[PDB]
Amino acid sequence: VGLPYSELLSRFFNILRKFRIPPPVCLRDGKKTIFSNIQDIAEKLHRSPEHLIQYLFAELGTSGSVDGKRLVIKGKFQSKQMENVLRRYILEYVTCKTCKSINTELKRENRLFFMVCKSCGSTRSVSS
Amino acid sequence: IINRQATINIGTIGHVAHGKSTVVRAISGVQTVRFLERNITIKLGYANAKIYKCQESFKSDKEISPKCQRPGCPGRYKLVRHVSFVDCPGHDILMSTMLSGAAVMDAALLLIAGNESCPQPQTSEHLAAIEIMKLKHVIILQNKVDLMREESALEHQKSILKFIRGTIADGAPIVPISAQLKYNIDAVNEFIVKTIPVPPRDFMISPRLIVIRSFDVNKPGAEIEDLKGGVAGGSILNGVFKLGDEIEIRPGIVTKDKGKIQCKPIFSNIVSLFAEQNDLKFAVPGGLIGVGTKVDPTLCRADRLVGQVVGAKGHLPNIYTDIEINYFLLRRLLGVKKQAKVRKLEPNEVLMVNIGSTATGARVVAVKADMARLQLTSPACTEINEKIALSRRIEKHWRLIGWATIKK
Repeated sequence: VGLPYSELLSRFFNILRKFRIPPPVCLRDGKKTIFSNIQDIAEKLHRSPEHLIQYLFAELGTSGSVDGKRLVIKGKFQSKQMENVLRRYILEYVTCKTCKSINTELKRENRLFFMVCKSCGSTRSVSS
Repeated sequence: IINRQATINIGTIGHVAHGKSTVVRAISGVQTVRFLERNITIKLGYANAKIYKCQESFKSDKEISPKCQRPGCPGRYKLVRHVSFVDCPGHDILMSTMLSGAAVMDAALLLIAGNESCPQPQTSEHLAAIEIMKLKHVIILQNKVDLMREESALEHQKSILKFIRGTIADGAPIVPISAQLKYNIDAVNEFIVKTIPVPPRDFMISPRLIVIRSFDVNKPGAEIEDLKGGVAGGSILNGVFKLGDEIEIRPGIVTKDKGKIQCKPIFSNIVSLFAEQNDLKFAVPGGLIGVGTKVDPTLCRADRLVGQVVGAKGHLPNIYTDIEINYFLLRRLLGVKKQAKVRKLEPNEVLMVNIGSTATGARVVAVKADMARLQLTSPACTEINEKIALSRRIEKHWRLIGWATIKK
């Protein structure tokens, strides 16, 4: 069978919709992981600071309290692995495969997070 | 609004690490359970899906929620049908579950992706199995066309066409779909509705229930005065199940912890049935329905009730501790993108065997040309007939050899 396919392809084609990363000037501060440029990252990429903390928690067994701009989280971890983590967050955690859009906002629809983009309107499932 | 239950069964099969469960979820609604005590037991996908069409053509009509406010229609949708999706993994090792699904299924869904090699063995094997177990309704689906250019997809399609020529199944629709976009599901629904003629089920032949997953549905820290029975999540092959039946579990469990295997089967009684959202009395076959039986929460755990069968008092499912398998060997080992010839069997070595619905490790006793005898460690049974697929140790993870038949 090779007749109802071209139309579908056409339809697919029709429905189709880095400088934004801030330079991080941070050296490997020991004992406790401290970040002062985290606020800027939160601002520019448009995301809540608590989400980043949650992500960090998910990644590694660290204990710390939230401080309002510069965070106090226990752990002697490297400046390049944090960078890698940030890169990962920028990539396969947020953004979209079909469109490379900037503005993504937080909405909750059952209990786990389902992030939405403001440029068009499409839902994606992120957990891993 | 009072909603009807499932009568027609739809199954989805493909290849490992491609994504099937996710696709199923996208098609349906709420997230599946499988893949400490709850949810996980054996790899399967279960969720409720709704067939409510709005006619006031093309492709777009269907939606996720019952309240429809997406394309441009204010009112309700007309009554068509309801479905509960059952998903089986497309692994060269996990085959018993697929086989089980096959007998049950009324509609089939096949998946091929454009990121690996073109000539495929596992898919072919699956097709052969389908052909064998009296099935004709097959639907071909395309997995991922997101980073692809323009011509590669076309080439792939051409290759597929070339491949499917000398086969039994011909009446097949080809739809290219996405899993994560949450669009292009209405078209699929439409296809499911239109192209397939709906078959009815008969309740005269002897009833069978195949439990793949075991559950304990309670709050973590349940009180003694209010205790619910152990729910057995099983797919029904044939025979309508109603409230008030004496159920038995077949294969038997190792209770002494010298080692004996000969013991009586375990009997249990139904408390309540869990289907769709609201509670129902009767259970229509074709789907994975939670049968709440009087079984302990301690008994249902992880690697003991994998593929244990359920039947009414005084029945015909056969108990096995030692299994008879008649194997047909292929020319060469298939699955690699290096190729090796199939060697003759060697005594006393651990290999994984798949019959009925069970996926468990076994030991080799005797060496022959066509037949084999194997000793089982964890509970296993054979239903009516069904095919066999063997998986052997070659390199780290288990690999396929071919197909087999059961004489008993």
